[PDB]
Amino acid sequence: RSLKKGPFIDLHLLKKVEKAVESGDKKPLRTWSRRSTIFPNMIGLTIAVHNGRQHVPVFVTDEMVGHKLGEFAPTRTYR
Amino acid sequence: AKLHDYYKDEVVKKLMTEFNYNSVMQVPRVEKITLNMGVGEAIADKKLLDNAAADLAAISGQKPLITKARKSVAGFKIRQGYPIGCKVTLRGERMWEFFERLITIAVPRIRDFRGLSAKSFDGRGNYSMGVREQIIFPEIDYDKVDRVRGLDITITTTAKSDEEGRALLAAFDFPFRK
Amino acid sequence: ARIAGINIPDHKHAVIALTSIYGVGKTRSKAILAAAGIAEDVKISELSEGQIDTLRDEVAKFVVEGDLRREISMSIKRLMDLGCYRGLRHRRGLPVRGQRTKTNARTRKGPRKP
RNA sequence: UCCUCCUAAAGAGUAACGGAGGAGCACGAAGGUUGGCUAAUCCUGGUCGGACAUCAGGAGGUUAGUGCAAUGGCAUAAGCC
RNA sequence: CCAGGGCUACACACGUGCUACAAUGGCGCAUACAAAGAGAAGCGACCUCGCGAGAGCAAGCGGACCUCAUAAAGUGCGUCGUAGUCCGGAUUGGAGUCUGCAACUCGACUCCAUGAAGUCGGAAUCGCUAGUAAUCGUGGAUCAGAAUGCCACGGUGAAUAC
Repeated sequence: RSLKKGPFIDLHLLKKVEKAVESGDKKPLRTWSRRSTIFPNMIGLTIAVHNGRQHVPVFVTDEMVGHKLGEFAPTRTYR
Repeated sequence: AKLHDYYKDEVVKKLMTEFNYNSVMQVPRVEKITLNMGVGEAIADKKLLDNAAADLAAISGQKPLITKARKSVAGFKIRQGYPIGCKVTLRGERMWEFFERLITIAVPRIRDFRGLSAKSFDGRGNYSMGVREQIIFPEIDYDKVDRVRGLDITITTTAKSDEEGRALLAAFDFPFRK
Repeated sequence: ARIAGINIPDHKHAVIALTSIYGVGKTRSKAILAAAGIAEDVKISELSEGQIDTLRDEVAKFVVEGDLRREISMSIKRLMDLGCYRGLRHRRGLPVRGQRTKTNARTRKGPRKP
């Protein structure tokens, strides 16, 4: 849905990803950015996405190839 | 020709020559296969007899059985039994002809089987086939009736086929050549 | 005659017949007829068997009906395996593209229930 | 008034404002004969068949059925065609 | 002062509009005009590729010169022949452009596929007396990008007021 000439990765997200794959397995850390593009090369992170008053963990799996990090965090609360 | 296939192949050369097994009366034999229809409480339909008598009288000139109830027990107000189905159990040469025409419609053209057709699982020896898709019709009008070959066709099978099943013959869906 | 369907597309035009087949619309039907060499103004009724065979090959060289339908089905199932916003709106029966649900969500909602 | 069981004591009979139920018909086939056949129920695969509609297989053996109450019957069937 | 989210929710109710329910019409080809406008942190013809939204140092213009800008209903055909349909496009799934650091919440589009309801709508109710109502296009404001709303301009152009 975005441009096919360039994906959008935050620099702070990229340095968190590089430090996390330097460390290896790691407990989830709270990330505030929902504007992100993931890749099959970096599938495996346990990074958590913030949506307002509650923070939810996200465990990415093999089938997501281009989705946002904010899609798995529900911003709205319904009954 | 499938009767000649059963008489000819898988039996007479190698197991007769090298390592003897006991009886061609002991090897499984295809008995009379059957087909049934399942219509509702309406009596006014003639379409059931039309399709079953068409599949019978494309070669023959006879009519199916109009079955009311084997059980003769009804949960409705009339316990006696309304005529609510058709039966054609296939017979000898015509049985082998119907089995061969079912194979030569379903098998050599990949049309019907999309995914894994086996979903309801239990063990004891039943193969009923309901296509729900009109596979063949003898008249020039291919599909004008309300029924879409929703009828069940019963084959009785000890579904194991162990020796040459798990050796070479599984089932699945890659048409190959020599 | 008929290729893989419930009702006869004949006594009509070839583009109308290849829209009545599932999974091919008007523009891809015109592409199928252009790659098969069959004119559009002729009728699919009273068509020769070889031209129907070339039309069958043209339909078969692209994605057929049923296979594209189950492809849509596992795409929606993969979205539900994600559990993302699109999968949640698919489960709730709410619109996915992002239009309003205060009024005028009645296509996704179906008939109005009090 | 009539029928069935128990009371009723292993022949018949046997009372009470004793304990339970039915009958005042039906059928020209639901009679006769000949020929044929065998249920209830349970477990499985398939078209709205869903727990129970119709097939096919297995278990079971009369747990069914008898035009209608109950009792005694009934496969050599008196049960079904 | 920030980073996210919400102002865009959704078992419902009402108001204003847009699209249609079709033959007065739908799809492919050809065809002659409009008026009013805006354009430099812009308008941007044209070269090239693509059955596409559209990708470069491309000229012209700060405006009777250049661009937006092919006007469309209509007129000639070929076809569809009164069907939930070559009517309508909602919704959904794939492959993308443009904008802006970044379109999941939460922009517009076109490339491909499906094609809900809809058969001219109850009680009730609204506008209009002539270039009017209807109907068909076009421009501007805010605007990084995003109008079916608003302002504004022209084409065809009624019926009836005893």
